[PDB]
Amino acid sequence: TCPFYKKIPGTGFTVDAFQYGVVEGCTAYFLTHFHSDHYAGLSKHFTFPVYCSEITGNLLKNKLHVQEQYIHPLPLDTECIVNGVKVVLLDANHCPGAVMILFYLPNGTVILHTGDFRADPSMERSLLADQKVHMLYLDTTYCSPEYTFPSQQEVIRFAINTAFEAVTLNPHALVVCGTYSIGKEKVFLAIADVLGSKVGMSQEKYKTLQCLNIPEINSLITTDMCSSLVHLLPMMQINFKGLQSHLKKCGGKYNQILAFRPTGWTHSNKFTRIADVIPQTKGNISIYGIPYSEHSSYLEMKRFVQWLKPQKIIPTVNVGTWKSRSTMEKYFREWKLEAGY
Ligand code: NI
Repeated sequence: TCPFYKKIPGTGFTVDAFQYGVVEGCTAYFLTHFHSDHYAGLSKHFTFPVYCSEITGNLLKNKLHVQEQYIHPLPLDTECIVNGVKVVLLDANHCPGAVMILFYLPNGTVILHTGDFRADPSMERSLLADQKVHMLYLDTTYCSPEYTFPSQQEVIRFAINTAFEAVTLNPHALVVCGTYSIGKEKVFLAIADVLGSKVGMSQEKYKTLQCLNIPEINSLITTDMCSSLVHLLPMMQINFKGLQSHLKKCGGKYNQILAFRPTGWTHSNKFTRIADVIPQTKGNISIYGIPYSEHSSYLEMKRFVQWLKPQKIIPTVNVGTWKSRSTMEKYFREWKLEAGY
């Protein structure tokens, strides 16, 4: 049964609600982004209208085989009418094709559903600037002040400089980057660019990347692993056993692996600066965990909310425990008192 926080009152609409069977009263199913916790339940047999971005639509058709007649892609930053309700899709600064959704209810209420997002000051000059929002359905993944991490730009700077140093000292080192879903493509693209290499990967992952409208992508990626010195592997294989095994398969082309695990936040964030991060090493293999986030830090989230001044906030993440819910409600009240809305 669909939870209440995936239902948009006053409409026939649901958001990221594909694992509940047929939802009673739902005339259109929105999907914010192609991540499995959100698409769970979609397949080639789905026969209700799905509304999403162009990129999300390419992935539904090619990866999940949803039939084309049920996929309704919408342009960003454009007022559209869906089942007689005005909507707009805005970039969520999450993974490729990820959106926030603005709904303009027939009765005058305006609702923003952030989907998954990384808040940024640039959002303060989208179409949000022009009107009031009554209700905010908010990605509260990291809604606690202990959650700090660097900018995506600092994290990429660290990774490029790390990789370029290692391979310049040893031309026979391989770089490996872990992945398990779309998102964080800049990690492996920026490293391959500094090394003058294409990124090599499985056919299934190459397929996924070909759905994403990234400019000049044929220039950046390949299925020929032998021609590449930056390889992508499933995240689960980014350990000493998995990497030893991979190095065996490269036929004595390489004699060292330097590997990256993009994570979200991890508790070493409370003690260490990005500049100071060090790998785990075993023999000729080193593994760096780097805090490349595609969700808001606590400070970014707070800044966004205090700018938007919504009348009601509905969390969409961390809602399963009373202690979580109570924690988040306390911060929302502080924010409101500090800012005066
Ligand atoms: Ni996500």
